[PDB]
Amino acid sequence: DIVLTQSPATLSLSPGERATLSCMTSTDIDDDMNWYQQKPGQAPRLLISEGNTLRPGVPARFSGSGSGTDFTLTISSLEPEDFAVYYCLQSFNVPLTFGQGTKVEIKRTVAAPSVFIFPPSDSQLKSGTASVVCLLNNFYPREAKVQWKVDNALQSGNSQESVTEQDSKDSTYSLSSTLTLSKADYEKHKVYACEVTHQGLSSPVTKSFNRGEC
Amino acid sequence: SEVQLVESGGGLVQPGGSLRLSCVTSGFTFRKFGMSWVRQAPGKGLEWVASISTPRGSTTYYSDSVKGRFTISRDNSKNTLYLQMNSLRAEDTAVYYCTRGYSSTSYAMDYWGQGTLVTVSSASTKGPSVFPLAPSSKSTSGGTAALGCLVKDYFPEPVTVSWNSGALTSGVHTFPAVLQSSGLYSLSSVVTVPSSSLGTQTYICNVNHKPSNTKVDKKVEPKSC
Amino acid sequence: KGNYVVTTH
Repeated sequence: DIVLTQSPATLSLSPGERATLSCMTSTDIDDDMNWYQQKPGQAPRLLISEGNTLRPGVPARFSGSGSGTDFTLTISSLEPEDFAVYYCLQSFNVPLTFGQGTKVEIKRTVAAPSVFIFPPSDSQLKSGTASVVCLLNNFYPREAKVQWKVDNALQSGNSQESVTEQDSKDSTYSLSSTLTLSKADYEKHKVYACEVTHQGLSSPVTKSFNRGEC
Repeated sequence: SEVQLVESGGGLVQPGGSLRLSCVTSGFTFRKFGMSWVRQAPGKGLEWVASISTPRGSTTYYSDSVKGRFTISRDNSKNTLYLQMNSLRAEDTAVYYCTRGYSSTSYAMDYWGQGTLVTVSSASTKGPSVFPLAPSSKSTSGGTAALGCLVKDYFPEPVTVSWNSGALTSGVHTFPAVLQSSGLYSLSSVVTVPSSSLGTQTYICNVNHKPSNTKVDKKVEPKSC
Repeated sequence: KGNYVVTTH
């Protein structure tokens, strides 16, 4: 099966700037490369078909180039509607295979998150489980590391993260991390902490609570 | 768009079970085009599933992931494409798109349907528990506080969350749901508000999980002490 | 040359 490798996975740019998206293939596929745009909640749209053929109705600022093993989609000057995910697809052989996508996102100045930690509620604990939540609010860029510590011990394998789409007004992200423990495990520890690393923070920020505190 | 592809037949199914998807097309001469199914798992990219030849559909292609389990077919007199899906597995959960091959010699897709969601799970319908994410007692004087609701252990998607019956929208972040190892979903919704408001303004998260008829309004307030 | 057929006959 032919592997399509799209890079960069995230392209961070401002309206008006030139976007260059790359797709490399694991073998020579002649000119059978196709490019799609997809917005959240919508079906993909074909932009360029085999032979770097611009589809009717697609704006002239989109163009494909390359053949063989190295393909490029260029957007000559980004419009606001162009921030979206883009996929490449080879149609040389079956199985038809896609790249993993490139997200073209809005670049803005660095914004550090505000960080908040929340203990499990008494009503949850009454139920047999404890979820501890850490919020990272309104940050940019996307890269953010959240490390849970319980009595200073680094946790692994017992948290899950979720992230919002870029905010329509301020172009930031927000993120939640949830640490899940049994009630019994939760109750045999004292200090719960969330440590956040983000390039907007000159050193990592920790928010914490002690079990039994107001 | 003059070309329309409308999928149907999706839904919930148990592992091991079967579904048959249909796609009814309009706006082109169906028998003249090759067709494919392509799927997109939650939060993931596109993945080709199967393709079928034109006109009769004698010639068919499958991904290794589905070969032997899924069958693509067509009925030209009804402008309809089918996908018979047998021996379904959790990892088959995805939006399934009907797609048209753009040329007489390529399955590369031009037009796509809106998609139909197929969810493969052994979980039973269950409403969420809603727990407060109470604002910190150390919320900054004259500054900004955060509070929220954790909406835990429900199935299937979706849940909706509003604040103060939709009156509070500024500063709200409702996160995508996460599928837990239990097979149930959880998500959190948070909002930032003035610290100075915590003693006097009411903050209520309005949670609705229609599949279970669960409607919960949870007042989120500073924890007593 | 690709390994599949779209239009049959």
